[PDB]
Amino acid sequence: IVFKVNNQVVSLKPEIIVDQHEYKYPAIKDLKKPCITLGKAPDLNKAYKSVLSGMSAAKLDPDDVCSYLAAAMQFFEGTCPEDWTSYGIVIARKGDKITPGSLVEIKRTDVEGNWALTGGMELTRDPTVPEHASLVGLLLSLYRLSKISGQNTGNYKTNIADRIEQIFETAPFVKIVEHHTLMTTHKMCANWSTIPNFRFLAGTYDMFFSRIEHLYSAIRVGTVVTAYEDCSGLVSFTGFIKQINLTAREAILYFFHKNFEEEIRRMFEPGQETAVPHSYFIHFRSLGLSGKSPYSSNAVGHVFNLIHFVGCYMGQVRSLNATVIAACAPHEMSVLGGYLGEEFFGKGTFERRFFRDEKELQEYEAAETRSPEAVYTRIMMNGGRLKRSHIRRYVSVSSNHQARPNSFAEFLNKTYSS
Amino acid sequence: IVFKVNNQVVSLKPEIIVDQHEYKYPAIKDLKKPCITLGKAPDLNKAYKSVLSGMSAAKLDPDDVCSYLAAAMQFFEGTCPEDWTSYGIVIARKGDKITPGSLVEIKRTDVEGNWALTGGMELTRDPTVPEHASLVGLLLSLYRLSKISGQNTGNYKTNIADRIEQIFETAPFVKIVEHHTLMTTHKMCANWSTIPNFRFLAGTYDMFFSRIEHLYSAIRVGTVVTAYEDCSGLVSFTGFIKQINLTAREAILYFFHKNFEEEIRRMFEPGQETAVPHSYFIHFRSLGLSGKSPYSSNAVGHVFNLIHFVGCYMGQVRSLNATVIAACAPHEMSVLGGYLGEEFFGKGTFERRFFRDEKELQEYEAAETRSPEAVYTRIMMNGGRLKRSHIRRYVSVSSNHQARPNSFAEFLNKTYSS
Amino acid sequence: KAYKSVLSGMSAAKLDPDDVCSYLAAAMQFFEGTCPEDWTSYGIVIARKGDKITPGSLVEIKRTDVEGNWALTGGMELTRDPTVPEHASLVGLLLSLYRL
Repeated sequence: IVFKVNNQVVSLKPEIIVDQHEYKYPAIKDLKKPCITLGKAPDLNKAYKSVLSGMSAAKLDPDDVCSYLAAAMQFFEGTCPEDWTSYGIVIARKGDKITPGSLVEIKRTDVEGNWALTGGMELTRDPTVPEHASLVGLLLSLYRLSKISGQNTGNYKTNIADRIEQIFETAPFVKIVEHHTLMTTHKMCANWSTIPNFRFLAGTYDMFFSRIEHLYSAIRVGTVVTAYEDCSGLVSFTGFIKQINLTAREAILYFFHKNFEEEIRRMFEPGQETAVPHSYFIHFRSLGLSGKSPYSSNAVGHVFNLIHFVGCYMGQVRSLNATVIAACAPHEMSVLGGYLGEEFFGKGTFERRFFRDEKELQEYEAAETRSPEAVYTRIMMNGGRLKRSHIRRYVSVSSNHQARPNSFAEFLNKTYSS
Repeated sequence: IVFKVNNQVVSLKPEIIVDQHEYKYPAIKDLKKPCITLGKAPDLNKAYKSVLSGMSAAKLDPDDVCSYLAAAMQFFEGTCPEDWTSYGIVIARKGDKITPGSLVEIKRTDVEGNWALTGGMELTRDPTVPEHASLVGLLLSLYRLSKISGQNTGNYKTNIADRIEQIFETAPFVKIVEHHTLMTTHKMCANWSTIPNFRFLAGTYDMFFSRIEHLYSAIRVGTVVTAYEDCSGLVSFTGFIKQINLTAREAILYFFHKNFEEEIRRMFEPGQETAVPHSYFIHFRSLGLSGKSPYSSNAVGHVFNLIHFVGCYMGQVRSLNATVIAACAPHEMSVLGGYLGEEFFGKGTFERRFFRDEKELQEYEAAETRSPEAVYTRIMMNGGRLKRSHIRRYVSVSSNHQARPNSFAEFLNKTYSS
Repeated sequence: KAYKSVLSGMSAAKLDPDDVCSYLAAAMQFFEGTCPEDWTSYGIVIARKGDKITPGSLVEIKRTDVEGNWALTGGMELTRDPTVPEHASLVGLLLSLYRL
């Protein structure tokens, strides 16, 4: 922090700025299944009638709903196709029938829930399992609706809600809430996503349904959002590698900036089961074993910006509508993204791979170029400045697109428009 | 100050203009926490029922509301994660639970509050902590809403208030008011932001919740405005360096003007803990000890204008909507900003940082220009006159934007339009 | 405080019988006057000429250590402590409910 200002005599002043985060990682050393604390065990059918009436009445108690969802986990059971171990060995083994309760630890206290029958809706007999499944799915789907809040998302929320309702009103599920009840409860239950126990249970359900196929696997439609939650950065990177046809290692070579270093270390920390198909990691944020995610689009802001800027240059709609992380030097990211997209748009690395004869193969072996070094030199020659063609492509993509409020498309349009 | 005029003889006249501002800095030399006086501790049940009736009836008493919040701030307690030292006060010890009351001293007075009931409510029993916290948040949110008042605010005030209602009607908070009750009280509390004690406590709450995570941390939505309040110049400087991807020191070198000197010294004056993350500095304006902020946009106007002018050149929407400081030579700032924006727009400093094998670093180690000097020379060559291309860029940005009343966008459109 | 509670309850059209009764018994001290002549109600000297008496002086009221809720339910606009008339007007309106 060196600086010199000149008054009548020369004076020196230092600058001061503050930035720091924690970024705790998910792997657990104690090997203790995620734990949630809930109330006294529910009265079976009585908890079902209270919450269903509450649904039609759009009044629900969070603690009671959580206890009902924990009890309903015993209803859903399936045989495990393969032996299952995540972090400390999971108990599930090949061919073993399991419940969702087996995946996480649920802790119950002496205090009993209100289980009140707020709605005038009445059920003469004890409910059947499908009815229970239909309610569990409808309750879980509120979580998804709670997450999808934002500008101009009204018609879209209703469309997903209608899809949710038709799934749970048709077999193997039975219609228990008629129509439009799901939207009205969501109006009163818009911030239910913030509730920790509700998120914990949704993640548990999604983990169980992903591994074990079930008749009521359609319940996952509410809980799909829990998978890879707050890991968009990592998710964007893995797609970027696949779309670009790079080996991931090679892809990092193209990241020519000092800022990427911290992010690359952040997302690739060892010991986290980023490498296991059905591990706790996929639902780590939803489950208790989490912190602010080091894999979020903000935690890896520069890499995320670069990825979608390249995506925009290649016309990837997902990138066009993703929201840019404004803090992480988007302009520099766009320039580098411009060059990388130029390299990757409309070009492929093709080589003859299939031959009629081994001799033919050997002859082909006896016999402008895509490399990180070539790209870096090209950037260096133009002084780290975008080419006119980069700008034209960017503008052509952005303008012929319905630019969303804070999307990359909007950033491109506002930035390069003449 | 010499002037000579000839009116049938030689005449000498002096010219005098007045220009002085105190710009006092926040002092922690007294080693005493900030203090306010308030009325006698209210009846827990009566204060809650009175304010709730008042809210539905849009009638609120400021001294009564302030004492109730001061009573409820004792309820909020949490453990301190790490050792917490203010600038001259040891505010906390690591592993010691603390309250907002531990942050600042409030002195009670023999004057009792009226706690009168404006309309009838259903509640007849003593209130629980959640109810108390839900009301505290709704009351604190009025402060943000009064600040939000201004000349063309569409329905932005209404939507932000709707969010506040949702926060405090969902768990861990309990719903105490029907929807839109906050909007009606806000109409009566449009200038509630001016009240000093209400300002002081809102800052106290925000500081406490920022250091210590709490179940009721969502109360910060009202008090978030107190953070870095009236320090927009400093905040704009920090964003400018990060977006521009330069170090604070390197960035100030490009500021080629005499006027900047006083402002730079003023905002980087030593003895203020800007670098400390949870220092008193972050909420100093809300608590007190500063009649006028030296880090306010007006105090550091020349810097402020140059920063957003560069942002407009780069198409940053925040800069486009920021209100220009007319006094601090905006035209001259815009010219420097055109050149500075020219240097930083569409250009990035790229270096290879990732290589395949350890051997590759040594190979890469074996070996226009972005510098303050090059820009300064480029300006001197054009004699301090904006290039035509600079004017076009400014014009292209302003015309394709919904220019707000006194915004930088409006200044650009009005200044350079043919 | 009791006057404010019952007045709010009156306005809220919801009244708690126990607090209403305690308020009326408490308010009995406000109404006092000298007895014109010697008073023998039923072999008991309730009053003597020139002796100041209240409704409380006629019947002994037993108060238990247990206190009532005296809660605020309805709209009461008094920002100040109530005056004696104010006390008497409420006592009359409450007592008139019996006749209704």
